Amino acid sequence: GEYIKLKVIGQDSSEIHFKVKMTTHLKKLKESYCQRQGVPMNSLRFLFEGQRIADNHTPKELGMEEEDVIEVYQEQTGG
Amino acid sequence: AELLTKTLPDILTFNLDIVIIGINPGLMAAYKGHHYPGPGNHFWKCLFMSGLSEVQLNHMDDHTLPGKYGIGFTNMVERTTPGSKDLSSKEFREGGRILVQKLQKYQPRIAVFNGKCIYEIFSKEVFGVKVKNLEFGLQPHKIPDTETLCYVMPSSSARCAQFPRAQDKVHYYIKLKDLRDQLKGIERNMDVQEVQYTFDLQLAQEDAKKMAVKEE
Ligand SMILES: [Cl-]
Ligand SMILES: [Cl-]
Ligand SMILES: [Cl-]
Ligand SMILES: [Mg+2]
Ligand SMILES: [Mg+2]
Ligand SMILES: [Mg+2]
Ligand SMILES: [Mg+2]
Ligand SMILES: [Mg+2]
Ligand code: NA
Repeated sequence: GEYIKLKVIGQDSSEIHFKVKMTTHLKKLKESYCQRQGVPMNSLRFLFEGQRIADNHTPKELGMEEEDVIEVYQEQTGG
Repeated sequence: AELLTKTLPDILTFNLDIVIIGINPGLMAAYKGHHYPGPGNHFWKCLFMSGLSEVQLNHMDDHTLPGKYGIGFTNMVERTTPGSKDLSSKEFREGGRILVQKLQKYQPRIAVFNGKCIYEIFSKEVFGVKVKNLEFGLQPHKIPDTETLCYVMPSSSARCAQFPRAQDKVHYYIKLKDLRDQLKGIERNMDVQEVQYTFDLQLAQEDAKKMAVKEE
């Protein structure tokens, strides 16, 4: 299928680009992100233009396109 | 024995996919007799964060890497000593000969250089070439007379100025894993693929400092 490049921005201004398949559950993205960042899956929430991303949302379902940005926030105060 | 006389037994075998190569044994590594003992090093954290290891391991697990992960360890120079980035040309050159000899014997799929510094030294003393515009990742040259690839990653030592935290370096461990899988024909889940990592240096340094202050 087709893929798009998404930019995931954290509160430390770190920006991580991922090539993602349009029809895949973003659970994989969130999981990949949390592990590479070294934090629990439940310690972060991922937002796409105001909408929180569910594990079973896909880029196509959310209307995401090339270069779109996903913002990540902590569920709890600084470590 | 006094610390500067100690050496660090390498961990090598045949059929390895990866051999982590540093300049020489770090002080804590030589002291404890294990590779990359933290907290002044990000190797073990990056190893888990990139998915190269199934669980979070530490230096005391180094012996299990060949068998369970196809990963081994050695260094350019066996002599322990700080300021190893500026050892003599002759010591580096001789260490390089010995290193290439071991690589030609064990034939690991990928020689992974822990930092641009060591690869620059290796290229100069082994290839006889001062590399220009050295990039991280895969290099075009193989270990002399072998099919062993050369892969360069950011130094795992916490002293690395360009990348303050483990998360600022893990990107290349992830890319190394992707390459490794490719070589072994391991099915790669192309649904998600990390292609780039950029960050704010100053906020990273400050973050690294804070976490370092938090006593567990
Ligand atoms: Cl000493
Ligand atoms: Cl450790
Ligand atoms: Cl480096
Ligand atoms: Mg869909
Ligand atoms: Mg579905
Ligand atoms: Mg739009
Ligand atoms: Mg090593
Ligand atoms: Mg990184
Ligand atoms: Na969810």
